[PDB]
Amino acid sequence: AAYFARRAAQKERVRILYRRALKDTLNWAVHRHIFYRDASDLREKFNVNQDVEDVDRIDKLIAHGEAEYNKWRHPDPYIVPWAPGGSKFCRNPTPPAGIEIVYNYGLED
Amino acid sequence: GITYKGVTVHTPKTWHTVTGKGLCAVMWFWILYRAKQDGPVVMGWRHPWDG
Amino acid sequence: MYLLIVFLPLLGSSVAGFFGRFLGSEGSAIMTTTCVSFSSILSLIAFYEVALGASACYLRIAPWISSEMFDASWGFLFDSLTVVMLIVVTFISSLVHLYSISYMSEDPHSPRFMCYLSIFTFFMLMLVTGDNFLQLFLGWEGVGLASYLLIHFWFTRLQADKAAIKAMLVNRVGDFGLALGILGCFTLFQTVDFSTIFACASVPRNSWIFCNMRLNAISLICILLFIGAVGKSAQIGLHTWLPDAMEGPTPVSALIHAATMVTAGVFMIARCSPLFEYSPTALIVITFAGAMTSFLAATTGILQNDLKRVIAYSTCSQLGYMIFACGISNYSVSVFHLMNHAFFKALLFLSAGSVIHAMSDEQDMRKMGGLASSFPLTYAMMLIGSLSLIGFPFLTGFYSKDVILELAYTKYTISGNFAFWLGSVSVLFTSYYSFRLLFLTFLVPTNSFGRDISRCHDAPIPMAIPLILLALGSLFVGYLAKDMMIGLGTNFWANSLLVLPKNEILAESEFAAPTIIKLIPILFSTLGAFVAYNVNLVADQFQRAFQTSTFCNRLYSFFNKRWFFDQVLNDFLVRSFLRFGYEVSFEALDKGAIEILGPYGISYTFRRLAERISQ
Amino acid sequence: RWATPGHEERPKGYFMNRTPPAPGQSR
Amino acid sequence: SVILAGILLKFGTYGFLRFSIPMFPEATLCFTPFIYTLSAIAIIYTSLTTLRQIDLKKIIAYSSVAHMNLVTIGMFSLNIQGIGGSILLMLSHGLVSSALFLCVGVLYDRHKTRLVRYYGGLVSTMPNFSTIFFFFTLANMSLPGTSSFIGEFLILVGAFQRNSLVATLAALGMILGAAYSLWLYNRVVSGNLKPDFLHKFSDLNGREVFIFIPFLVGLVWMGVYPKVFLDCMHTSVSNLVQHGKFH
Amino acid sequence: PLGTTGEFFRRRDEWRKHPMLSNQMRHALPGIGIGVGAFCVYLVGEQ
Amino acid sequence: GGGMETNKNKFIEDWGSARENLEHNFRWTRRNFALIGIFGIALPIIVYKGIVKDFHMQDEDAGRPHRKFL
Amino acid sequence: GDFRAKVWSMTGGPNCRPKHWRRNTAIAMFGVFLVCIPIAKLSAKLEQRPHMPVRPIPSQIWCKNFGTKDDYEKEH
Amino acid sequence: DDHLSREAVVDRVLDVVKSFPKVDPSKVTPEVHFQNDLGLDSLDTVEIVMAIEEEFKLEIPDKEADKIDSCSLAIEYVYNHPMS
Amino acid sequence: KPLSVNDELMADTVGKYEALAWLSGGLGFFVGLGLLAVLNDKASKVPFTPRVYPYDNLRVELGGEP
Ligand SMILES: CCCCCCCCCCCCCCCCCC(=O)O[C@@H](COC(=O)CCCCCCCCCCCCCCC)COP(=O)(O)OCC[N+](C)(C)C
Ligand SMILES: CCCCCCCCCCCC(=O)SCCNC(=O)CCNC(=O)[C@H](O)C(C)(C)COP(=O)(O)O
Repeated sequence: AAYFARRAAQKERVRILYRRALKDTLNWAVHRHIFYRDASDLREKFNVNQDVEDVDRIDKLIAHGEAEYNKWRHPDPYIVPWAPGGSKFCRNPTPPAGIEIVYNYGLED
Repeated sequence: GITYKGVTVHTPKTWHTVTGKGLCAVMWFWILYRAKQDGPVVMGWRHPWDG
Repeated sequence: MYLLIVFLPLLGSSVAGFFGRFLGSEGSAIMTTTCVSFSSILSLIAFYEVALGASACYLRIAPWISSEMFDASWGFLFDSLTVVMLIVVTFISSLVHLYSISYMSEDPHSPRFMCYLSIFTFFMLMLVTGDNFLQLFLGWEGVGLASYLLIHFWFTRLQADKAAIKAMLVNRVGDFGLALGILGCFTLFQTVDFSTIFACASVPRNSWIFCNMRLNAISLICILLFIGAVGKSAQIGLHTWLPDAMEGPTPVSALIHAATMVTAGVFMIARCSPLFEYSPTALIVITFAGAMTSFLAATTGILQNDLKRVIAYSTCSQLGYMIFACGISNYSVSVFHLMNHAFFKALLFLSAGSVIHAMSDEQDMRKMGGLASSFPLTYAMMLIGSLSLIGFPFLTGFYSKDVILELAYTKYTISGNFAFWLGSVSVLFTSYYSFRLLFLTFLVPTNSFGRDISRCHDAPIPMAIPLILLALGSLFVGYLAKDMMIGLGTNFWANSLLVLPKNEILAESEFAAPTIIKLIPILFSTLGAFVAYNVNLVADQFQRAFQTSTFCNRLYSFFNKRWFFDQVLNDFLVRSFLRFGYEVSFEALDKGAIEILGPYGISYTFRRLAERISQ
Repeated sequence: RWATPGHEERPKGYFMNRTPPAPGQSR
Repeated sequence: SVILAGILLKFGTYGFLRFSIPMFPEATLCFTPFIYTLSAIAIIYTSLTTLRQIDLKKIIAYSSVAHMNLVTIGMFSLNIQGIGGSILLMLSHGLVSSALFLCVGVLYDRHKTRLVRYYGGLVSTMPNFSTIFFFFTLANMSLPGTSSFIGEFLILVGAFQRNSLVATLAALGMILGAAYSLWLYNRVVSGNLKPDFLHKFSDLNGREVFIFIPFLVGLVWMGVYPKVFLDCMHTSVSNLVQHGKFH
Repeated sequence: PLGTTGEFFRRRDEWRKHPMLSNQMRHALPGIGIGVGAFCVYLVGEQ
Repeated sequence: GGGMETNKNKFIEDWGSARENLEHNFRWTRRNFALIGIFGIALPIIVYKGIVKDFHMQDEDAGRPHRKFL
Repeated sequence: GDFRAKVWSMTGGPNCRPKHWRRNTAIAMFGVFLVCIPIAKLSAKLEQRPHMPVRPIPSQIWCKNFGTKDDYEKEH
Repeated sequence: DDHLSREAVVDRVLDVVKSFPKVDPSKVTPEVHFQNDLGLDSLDTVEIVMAIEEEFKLEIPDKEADKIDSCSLAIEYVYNHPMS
Repeated sequence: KPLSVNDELMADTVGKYEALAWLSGGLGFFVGLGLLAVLNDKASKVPFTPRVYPYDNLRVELGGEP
């Protein structure tokens, strides 16, 4: 089970870390002309560590990578305006369905 | 509307470009005209008539 | 004709909010725009008649509160100071109303937005045209209510509601300070009217007993009033509400927070000048607070990436400038800079909103660039606004900020030097972030997405007429009004503003100082522009320092997160008070402690006592 | 936008949430 | 609840005005700091405990204790601003508070619940109720142009003349009063709807619209022209201010 | 433009070189030429 | 679903009942004793001393002797 | 949505656009004009100008309290 | 103001995946697997998903961002999303 | 999932005390600048004598004894 789950879960954590690091790198380097070299170096950080095959040393590397990312992360990331946490989120939302309004609620007899 | 690679940029109407250029030109001409009148005063080269 | 100036916005709001179902999204806009525009033209005749004709009008309708001597009637006072605020507030309100006709073209609930704008304008007019301290307070708190209503105009959002409630809490502390000041005014002079208080503001030289302390009567009142001014104008003590209040619509930002309701504190200080002049201790506090606010906003606004938030810190810096310009006991220059800023900051907000609306509501400068060719008009307009803001020579922002700085230089006192230093550094910082905003949004290579560029449309007619009018204002109004307001020996203000002969340094501000001092703002602006260009347009982008230096990252976080005010103030005051509400007052004082010694906690021993009577 | 007649013939929702009475009758 | 808060809470203050403040002028002066101490902490404690309540009728019921303890500061000030301004607060409170319990009664009759958690987004389904509820929210938080502000401010100017410290402590009452009053309105009225909990709505009927009308008229009429009520009392409250005094 | 990641992202941004978006420093100062020309005409004509 | 009555939740209802049945939740620990003996026994004394001293200092400023507030 | 068309609000609701908003708009102006007449007439009566204007101002056409309070020693 | 058709989505997504240096654009079917039909590195799948994200201006939550491992799934995700 | 008892009130890279220390340093910058302004003593370096007004510093026109 470890050969399919205990090792493959790290193969997904590394994808998550790469995604978050790439987004943060684009956030820090505002201009697109500068983001290219930064992203290339960022992947070179991962691409050099592909030589490992034993779990005894990779796991602490992932822990250290998460620790590093958690402290160089951008204080104010970029969020799409209509995405959750954005500026346009819940501006004019579609009203919920199934809600009905009754008439003549309080009428004597 | 000009398409380079899929994306297109709608060309602005003549009214907007003309108005923007006119306002910018008015600002520059006003700045230079004021610099002609009381430019020496702020530089301290000459008082209006104080001395 | 003068009651029409105040009540046309009220009638427009009362029509567009009560009968908006019959007028729709167009009739409700027409009613409010027409009413506010007619009020604006009436304010123009009021300026031609009172300020230029030198004949003030005093109008009392009916008594409001009539105690033994607590008389605060329904009085309106139109003098030189009031009329300037009228022609600013109502003109900006009419332009914002015209702007919102095209801005709120697809929003469903447009009529309620215009009703809120009209009621806000009505409250601001009641504020500025206030004869008493209570009508002034009436407007002073109605303006806060209107701002709160407009901030969460999109009630579905959660951030809007949080920002609105924070704004209300800060304005409530300010209102508490103002109420204490008003109570102090009545205890001394036994009146709240401005004429009697300003006439008798020199005789009292006694001391009070305030909160187990013996203080000066006038100084305490002036400090308490300045607390309210700080609350409303977003000064050093209470300013966190203003940057967060940008969650509202852009026209709300342009009127509610740029031109008006932030200048309410400055207007109240300038109007109460015949009282603040006799408390020299309060002027030191005002100067210190203004200098601190200007420098702090300038430092905070240089690293923001949100387009709307950068401009809010510019407004905070300008308000700080006005505040410590009032602190040098030069109120004419303060009102002059107020009127100047109400043009090139409303223009900045309107142009930024025009950019945002066309960019599918994209507010991040990191995701816009190369918009100069696509948006010619709005780029030119923001260029004009930024050049006025930084204080470009021979422009609206040059005739007031430079005068304020040179006046601060010639105030040879301990408080004046501090203000001069902070206001000098703030010029460099203001130039830096203004030019960064101009560069990133318009001149850098494009960083936006394909969809935003494809759906682009410049400002249509209803969103361009107010822009063009504000551009003409920000070009010429400063020069036109330079002579009448900050001239030597001018009688334009008449009795509106009082400056004692002892603390009058306007003449020495012009010819008593080296010409270098008169050129410091220009040199600092040029330095800031050069720094912004060299860090944005062309640079190796050494941001790797921000990724390798721990101090640099924390330093970047310090300026970005509003000097760690919101985080620290929340945890140490708001969370503490929330715990103080439940864990003690509700949990121990009245939960069971009264119960256990009350009627059933231990008093139910009668069950263990009545049953024993069988013995 | 400023010339086209509106679509909502009568305001949405009844006033006080009461259905209008029978035609030719009164509340 | 309208009877209990509208009138039954006005017996204590009326009893003080009629049988205590005059029959013992000397005893009232000696116990003035005692009443100021109890009322100052009651305003602070109750307006703070209100924030951590979850029942709709248990929040407004805590908005009366702070308001009614602000009245006893006014009565014991023993001046025209204090005693005269304390009467307007009770008339205002008798209308503002009793109108708020009508608003809660409207919500309870339709949806048999009172927890604030179940309520939200009513601004989109009950707009007339939201407009009426907001107006009495403004009155409860001492807004000028409402009958509460006239009484609230007249009490403050009546106590500042006697003790600046007690007028300072009582002034934080409107700081906290404006906190929960709007924060309750944001929860109940503003926000998103919750169709999982409750989905059927009905705005105010003919009775509810008509019932709130005298409260709306009688709250601004006292709030913009309180001279009608004030001039009927000054001859009677001035003889109350001095009884043992002869100078 | 260096590395497999940089090459990919650079190749995706080939639309950013659109003529209306490529160079904007040429339009940094909109009406400087017309303003300077009008001012020169005014200056020469006065004498 | 032809009823306006709320679909009450067990978690919310139980939480509200627990928050309203807090009368029987004291254990008389040192935290409660210290809390009720400080913020219920000392703050009123501090406030009362504040008003009494304010009256005393008002009295001495006018030259009148202190008033016996007891 | 589907249910917001069954909710009556004074403001009008989302995207309100009555068929006869042109006629209603014209009536609303006339109503505002009619209520503004007594306000203007009231204002011209209770307004006081202690100082004569430098130049003939338009308010001298209707207002009559110009230079009246100059004898402030006998004010009530 | 009208959501683009599915084939229009297919054009843009296939253009994005085609414009990659490591891939071979000889055969790029809408029904392909990144780690089974094109033979790429595990990491560069994240880059392609991102480039799809800004290309349509949509933010995929990080949880199922890595779930997109085939061109078929990507098209379906960027189609059933209404705000795109 | 029973609700929490305090279920009515609900800058991640910093802690409350660390950010308070940063704020204290930022405000100490202002305090130190104020102390420097005091140390400068600009009052003794004024280049002009205090302005003197006629008619005994405008005593009558400022509300003085006639
Ligand atoms: C009391 C002194 C201060 C007075 C200040 C007045 C400021 C306004 C106070 C009330 C504002 C309304 C806020 C509560 C209701 C929240 C919004 C609402 O639902 O109101 C309705 C009703 O419209 C109104 O807001 C009417 C109230 C404001 C208009 C009346 C104000 C008249 C002028 C103010 C008072 C005049 C004197 C003020 C000076 C003393 C509008 O609904 P819609 O915009 O169509 O969208 C809702 C969605 N759905 C349609 C689906 C339900
Ligand atoms: C804000 C900060 C920015 C980011 C800063 C840097 C953060 C991370 C720093 C540390 C990064 C590392 O070295 S650690 C992350 C990677 N470490 C390794 O050891 C890679 C070993 N290879 C594998 O795990 C698999 O092969 C796999 C990669 C799944 C390929 O899947 P395939 O089996 O199909 O080929």
